[PDB]
Amino acid sequence: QLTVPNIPLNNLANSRVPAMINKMTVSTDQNQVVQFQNGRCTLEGQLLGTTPVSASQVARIRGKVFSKGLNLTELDGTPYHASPAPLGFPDIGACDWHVSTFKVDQNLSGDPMSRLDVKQNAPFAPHLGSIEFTSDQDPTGDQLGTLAWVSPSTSGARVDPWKIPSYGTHLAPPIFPPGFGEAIVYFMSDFPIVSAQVPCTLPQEFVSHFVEQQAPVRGEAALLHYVDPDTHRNLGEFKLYPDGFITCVPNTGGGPQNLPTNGVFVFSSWVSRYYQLKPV
Amino acid sequence: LTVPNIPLNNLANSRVPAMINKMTVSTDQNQVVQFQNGRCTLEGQLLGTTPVSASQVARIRGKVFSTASGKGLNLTELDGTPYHAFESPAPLGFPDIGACDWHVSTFKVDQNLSGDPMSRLDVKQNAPFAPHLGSIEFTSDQDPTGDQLGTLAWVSPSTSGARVDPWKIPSYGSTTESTHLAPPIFPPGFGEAIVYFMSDFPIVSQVPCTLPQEFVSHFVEQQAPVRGEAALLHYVDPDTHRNLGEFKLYPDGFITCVPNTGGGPQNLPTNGVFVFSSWVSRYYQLKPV
Ligand SMILES: CC(=O)N[C@@H]1[C@@H](O)[C@H](O[C@@H]2O[C@H](CO)[C@H](O)[C@H](O)[C@H]2O[C@@H]2O[C@@H](C)[C@@H](O)[C@@H](O)[C@@H]2O)[C@@H](CO)O[C@H]1O
Ligand SMILES: CC(=O)N[C@@H]1[C@@H](O)[C@H](O[C@@H]2O[C@H](CO)[C@H](O)[C@H](O)[C@H]2O[C@@H]2O[C@@H](C)[C@@H](O)[C@@H](O)[C@@H]2O)[C@@H](CO)O[C@H]1O
Repeated sequence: QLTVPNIPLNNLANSRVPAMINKMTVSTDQNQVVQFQNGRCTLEGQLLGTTPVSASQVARIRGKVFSKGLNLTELDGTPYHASPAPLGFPDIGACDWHVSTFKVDQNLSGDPMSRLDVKQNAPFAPHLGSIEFTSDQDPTGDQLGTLAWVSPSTSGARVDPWKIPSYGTHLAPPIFPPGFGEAIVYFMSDFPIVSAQVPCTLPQEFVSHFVEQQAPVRGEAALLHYVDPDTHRNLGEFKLYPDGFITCVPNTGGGPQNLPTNGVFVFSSWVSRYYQLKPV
Repeated sequence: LTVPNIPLNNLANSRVPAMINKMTVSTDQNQVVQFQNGRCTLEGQLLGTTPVSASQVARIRGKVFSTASGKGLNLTELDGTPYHAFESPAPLGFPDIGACDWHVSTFKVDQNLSGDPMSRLDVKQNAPFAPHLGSIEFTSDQDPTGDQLGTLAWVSPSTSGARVDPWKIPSYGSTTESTHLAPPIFPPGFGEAIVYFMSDFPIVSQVPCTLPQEFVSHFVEQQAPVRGEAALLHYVDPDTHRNLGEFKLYPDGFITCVPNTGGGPQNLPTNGVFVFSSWVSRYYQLKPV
């Protein structure tokens, strides 16, 4: 039978930035469509987009410096073959990235870190296997690192982390709010954004759970309960869809942002696509 | 009982935020370690400072304080809640790379950020380093204030010519002080050697751990009854399905093999999957690998 991880929300990682989840929310416009490329996995365990398996692959970049830019590789150094980008590549669109890297095969001295400042303008072509950067340091060779922070693409612009990059690209498809009155649940993390939290649609440990289990889909949606692990009380009903995202019906004026963050999702039963949830 | 059905190279280190790139045995196979992260019993009991998620590994959170002699952090758990000094050496996820300077990249939580949002906190493991009592001191070229959350970025020598040995752990107390350490892991005899999972990480002048992080969360998640003295695992090539070697997973939460003379698991491919085979006696005799 399908299961979801027996891990409380506050011990689950974001699948789009290296951070822990600290709350759930729904979008202000509950019809908003998203197309995240990380955190994407079907219930049967099919990875989509650039989604990697481990939380320590999320939003990291590796490549060989050319001088300047990176000729991208997979995170293990093996060749990237022109998926939208290497697995784990960040998907925070329409902003500058600031990526902290080190030289992998190097006897290191001094300060080993370089910060790569990356713009999402014309030379940003990760699908083709390269990006450009500027840096106040002097990185060379095989650089591996992690998205550290983001900032506006142009002066006065705002960063919207609900957007994805233009990779060129075999994108994971958009997610449309399904059914009637349902709102997609977004799992939020603090992250340093110059000029708001970063949303994702599955906690990272849910992605690896589905990859490991390869459970067959036996209905149109899976009803989950979000349970207090001490009193065992059901705190809310949620629907987990085969395409790999979760919805709720938010109480008017409220929603899952009002729930405690130490609850555990538990599979309850397979239900009909239009099963109508108790508002939360 | 199961272990993660995930290839080794897709598993995270439990002591630094990095992926595992190989296994090895220690050069002295009688060496005892006492890592505080990556520690969890097979029944799912976390030990030491070990957290559940790979994105909690080697992170620090606290509130900045200033005195006449400099700045520091009054530590919290990574979610900002009170630190459990009564039962742990430090907040869960706190780094356990001993006897070196740490360089930790942090940002101010709940701050409308402008300019460069990052601070690098340079931390020495000298006298004011008493994380168990709830504070550490740092120097920084930036001006961090308030609630800072961040991740160990790199490590360097404590003194000029010293050498960073990432097999060591910190001294968490200020004195005789009880710090609630996870106990040492002893090679269990009869030629068995502890298996160490290694990652690249920036060390000025690889980092081992004893469980991949996803094994820890797997054990916490299942709360599986331990039904024998050890669990026999096979390390299986996922493309050819061939058994590449036998390993033993002990209830206290570590893995051994018997390494071939001159060799060992460092000579195995790094994309295999561990698979539970059977519960066995603590003295189940392994074929060398
Ligand atoms: C008040 C003012 O003029 N501030 C300027 C900063 O906004 C500039 O930062 C840069 O801002 C652009 C957007 O217009 C873009 O976000 C750049 O990535 C960003 O530069 C980053 O942040 C800077 C503070 C530096 O740390 C730089 O190395 C980073 O790459 C800066 C830089 O142009 O000028 C200020 O005057
Ligand atoms: C002597 C040499 O070849 N290089 C020196 C660096 O090793 C020094 O860095 C500092 O080294 C001490 C060890 O005695 C300790 O590891 C400090 O943490 C380390 O400082 C870090 O690295 C420095 C290079 C700076 O980037 C500093 O901001 C970091 O915090 C430096 C110290 O200025 O002197 C070099 O000559």
